[PDB]
Amino acid sequence: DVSFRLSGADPSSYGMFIKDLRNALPHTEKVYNIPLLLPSVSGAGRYLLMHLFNYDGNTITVAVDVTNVYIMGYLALTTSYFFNEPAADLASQYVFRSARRKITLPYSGNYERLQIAAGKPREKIPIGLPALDTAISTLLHYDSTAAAGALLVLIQTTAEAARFKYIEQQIQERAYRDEVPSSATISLENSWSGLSKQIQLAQGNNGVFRTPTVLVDSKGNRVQITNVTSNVVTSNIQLLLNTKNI
Amino acid sequence: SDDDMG
Ligand SMILES: *[C@@H]1O[C@H](CO)[C@@H](O[C@@H]2O[C@H](CO)[C@@H](O)[C@H](O)[C@H]2NC(C)=O)[C@H](O)[C@H]1NC(C)=O
Repeated sequence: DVSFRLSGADPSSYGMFIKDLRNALPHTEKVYNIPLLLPSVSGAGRYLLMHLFNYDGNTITVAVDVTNVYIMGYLALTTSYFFNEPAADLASQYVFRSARRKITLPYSGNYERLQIAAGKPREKIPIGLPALDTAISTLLHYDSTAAAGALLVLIQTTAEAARFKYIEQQIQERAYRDEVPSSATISLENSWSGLSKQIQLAQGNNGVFRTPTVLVDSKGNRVQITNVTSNVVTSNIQLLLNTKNI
Repeated sequence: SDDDMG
């Protein structure tokens, strides 16, 4: 398992947690020096448990699919909560077996459904370590509407920061003050699947992408990534979604 | 690759 405590959290201990989370994810090989996640894992080995502690020392345990870093559900006291999706229901027969009751959330775990449930696009939800502390607190008392918003913060500050160094650094900048995500952060989250696939099929093609990826950079300037030589590939992306799962 | 805020 991996653990992160918000009491006394600084940019450095957050960094150690994101590092722990990355090499908790199994891989057999690397493509251009970036860990390639497995096509599949059978049984209870498919899931990683993250224990998160808010400032007051309350806790939730979050289950993460190691093949794609998707959050499946979480345990808050004696209640487990799982997204309304086939993947999360498969997950429920392996993790949080000892929960007194299991609730299925009224949405799936994808950004689009989470945003509808929240009443806000993630452009307008501040993120940071303070937000994460809030998110943990919101999740131990069921409320489906607040939970959607708390899950949008949790996903971005854990899973997305693991996938990209840039996003990890964004969250480190927001250690003591929340701020909405930059445009770059959002386009990165949105392009993970696309970038993963183009990096993988660039490898018999001299590092050249079959189809260019369109991103937005820091200054909000539109950019075209065409090959593995770009900074995004050499100095940003930390995990690749296997093309089998794309 | 880039950084701060937004
Ligand atoms: C890999 O990506 C880089 C960065 O986008 C490409 O850089 C361009 O290279 C061409 C020809 O060498 C120049 O005409 C452009 O001005 C360069 N663009 C920039 C922004 O500097 C590079 O060409 C790509 N590599 C390959 C093999 O296509």
